[PDB]
Amino acid sequence: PADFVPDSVSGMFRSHDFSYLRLRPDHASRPLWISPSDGRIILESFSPLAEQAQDFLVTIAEPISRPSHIHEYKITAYSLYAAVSVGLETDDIISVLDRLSKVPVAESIINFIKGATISYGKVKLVIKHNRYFVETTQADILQMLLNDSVIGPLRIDSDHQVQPPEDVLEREEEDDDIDAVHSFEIANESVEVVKKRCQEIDYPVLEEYDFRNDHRNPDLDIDLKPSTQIRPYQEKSLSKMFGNGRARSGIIVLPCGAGKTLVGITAACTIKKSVIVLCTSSVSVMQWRQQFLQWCTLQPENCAVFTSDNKEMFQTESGLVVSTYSMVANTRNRSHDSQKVMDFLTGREWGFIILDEVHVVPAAMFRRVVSTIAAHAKLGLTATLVREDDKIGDLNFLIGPKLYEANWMELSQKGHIANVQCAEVWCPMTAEFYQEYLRETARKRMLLYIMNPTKFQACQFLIQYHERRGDKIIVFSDNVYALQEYALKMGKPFIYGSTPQQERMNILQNFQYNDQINTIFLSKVGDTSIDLPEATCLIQISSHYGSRRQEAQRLGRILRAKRRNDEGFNAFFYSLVSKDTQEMYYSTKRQAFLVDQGYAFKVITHLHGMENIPNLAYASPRERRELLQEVLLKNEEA
DNA sequence: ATGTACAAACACACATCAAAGGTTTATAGATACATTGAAACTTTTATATACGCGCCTTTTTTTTTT
Repeated sequence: PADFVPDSVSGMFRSHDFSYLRLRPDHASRPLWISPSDGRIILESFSPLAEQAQDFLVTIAEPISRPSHIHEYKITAYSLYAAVSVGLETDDIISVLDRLSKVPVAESIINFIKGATISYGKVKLVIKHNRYFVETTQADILQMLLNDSVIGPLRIDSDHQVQPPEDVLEREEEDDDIDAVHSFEIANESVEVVKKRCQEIDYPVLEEYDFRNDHRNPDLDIDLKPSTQIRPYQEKSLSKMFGNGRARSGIIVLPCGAGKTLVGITAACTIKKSVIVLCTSSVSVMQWRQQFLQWCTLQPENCAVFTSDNKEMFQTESGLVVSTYSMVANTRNRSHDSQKVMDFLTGREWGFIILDEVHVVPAAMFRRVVSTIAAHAKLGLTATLVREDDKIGDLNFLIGPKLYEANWMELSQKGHIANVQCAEVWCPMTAEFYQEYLRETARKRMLLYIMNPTKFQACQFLIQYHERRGDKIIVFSDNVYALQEYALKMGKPFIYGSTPQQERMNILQNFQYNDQINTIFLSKVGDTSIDLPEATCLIQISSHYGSRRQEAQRLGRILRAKRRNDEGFNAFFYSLVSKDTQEMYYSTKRQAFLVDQGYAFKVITHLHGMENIPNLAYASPRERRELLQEVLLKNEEA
């Protein structure tokens, strides 16, 4: 509602029917011919020079970049919406498609492309010279201010004001769209629904949140601080929040943890206003304050963070703020002095708000921040946008769709993010558990899946292989119930939820730079803390449907957060896939976007040498049939 | 429809901190011997003088067995 779904929907514009091709225009003109109606991308015989052409292709659709002449392409509806930042000559892309009119030129698609170039940069929501107003700016969304009632009748005929930009400032459209068809000064009351009304009245309107163009502020408790540096993937995001008129903001999809505070530093530094920051959990947040927050540009003293047990200095500093949603994303609240903090900052006209990895966060709890801050601008930072909660209003119509993707196979040609060759070992199955798996019921069937004799024979082989060629391991699995049994039946450490803080320390200290106790297991809450800077030998064993997304996201921090820049980087991933079992199809459906990312995958049902393992307990299958007798228990508890 | 493993509050059961105190003992006060050198102390005598007292020495009296 306030936000819009439009941030997780790539792979579109595929305009082609049972008779798509028109009289091949590019048939004669063969310098370049992408799939037009689709928006697909394909080179032409009068034109093979590719590498420099990365950017032009970046404007449209999805490639196949292990393609030879070129990679693939596609149309994208909101994709043109993103392109407005440059906002170049619209027909030029069509003019570029002029040669690329491969079939008879799909003017309809071209119009669709002209349409594909309709919204972004054609935004419409008024603003005024140190205030906000009820007008509109570009053709794509112009009326998204003027004809309105929360933007038009919620646009107030006030003439013009920077100093007069405050009383109203039908709430602060300080982040209004492109502005000023006759712009009626914006008010102070009711856009918390406008953001909902927007797509409700479906205005593809390009929000704009300025750098100094709202003098409801003698611009407030920030200031520019640029000390930072840049790896090859920054600047676009930074200038991505400028546009036309006055500045703006948006949403960006990233493998996070890359000093994303630093990019957060800039835009906040570049508005000098009131801003707050948010992260998941005192479980999660502390990987932020002090190894990647001070090599940067901020003074050492200001901010406060709040848990009323992990509390700070509140009622104290005029400067900026930082908190957690789930803290107040709920009627959860520890010390009523929280409501000594709650009321203002909630009610406070924050210039900007920072939300981070809201991906897992549900509307059923995510709407609180929507109902909490309503800051004049917002930060969009999560893991993945194609989702399971693909529901109606994603945070876009609040902030925007994804602004910057990542880049993996050919920009990382500046910085190698950990060359991957994924492995899935296709271990067959025995009916012995499986027979009563044919007798099972609700997901307590899946426990039987965990009862596979094959995992063991391979499990050590993985440990053996890794150390037979001598590189240490990081493993992935689930369902601790017996997976914990696996651990100290693997000769390897056990890790489990519902665990005291004390014991968490003994895991790493005489363990990291040592070279002997070189194996690890993972829980379902421990993954919410950290992964080692070591052992990119990545082995999946056990997972679970739906979690697949975050499970796949869970795999992310290992490699992408790594940045070392060697020649090859012979790194690999591995996984356990017990054959003839309920999940692998869903795992293939999980695999369905594995090499989507270009980070590839190779399969081995059996390698050269899996059986080389003589230390496996249950070497003969009667212990595996002893296992059957233990296999009963929990599934006889079940 | 439909509730379930999973992890955030939210106030609390759990491991920790800290004041108090018997007991031990160097550690020191005070202690009782251990040293020794040092000066305050002893001896002749004879010599008469003019004493006693006890002891040299002896005269007179005093007391058991055949």
